Amino acid sequence: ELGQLQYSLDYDFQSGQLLVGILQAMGLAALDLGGSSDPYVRVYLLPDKRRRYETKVHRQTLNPHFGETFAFKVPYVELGGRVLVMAVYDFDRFSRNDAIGEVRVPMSSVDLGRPVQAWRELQAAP
Ligand SMILES: [Ca+2]
Ligand SMILES: [Ca+2]
Ligand SMILES: [Ca+2]
Repeated sequence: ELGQLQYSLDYDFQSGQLLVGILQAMGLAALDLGGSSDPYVRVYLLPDKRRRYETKVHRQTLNPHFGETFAFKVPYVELGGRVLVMAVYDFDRFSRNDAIGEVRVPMSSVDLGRPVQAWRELQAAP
């Protein structure tokens, strides 16, 4: 049980940018021995691994409220070949940050004629 993430997708057709809102997560796995996590989300639009953004870290919670929005410049015609990755991590002070899980959204599975808001279960990295 890794939890789930609520996100929004909004394609701004005038600017040619995909707006990705990271709203909140719920029921996240605890990646600290004390039974909690310090969650943040790294967001990137595959296959571009260079343009990556990270939310603020939230302290000791498995139900973080993020309220972040990032965007990626991508022509609408190319969008179906992109895969959005929202990778949820647990920030640590004394060791590497820990993967909690990720949500992968093949953009071909979304219709962005109008904006969408959805929940998806976190999965282990492939
Ligand atoms: Ca940890
Ligand atoms: Ca931690
Ligand atoms: Ca760690």
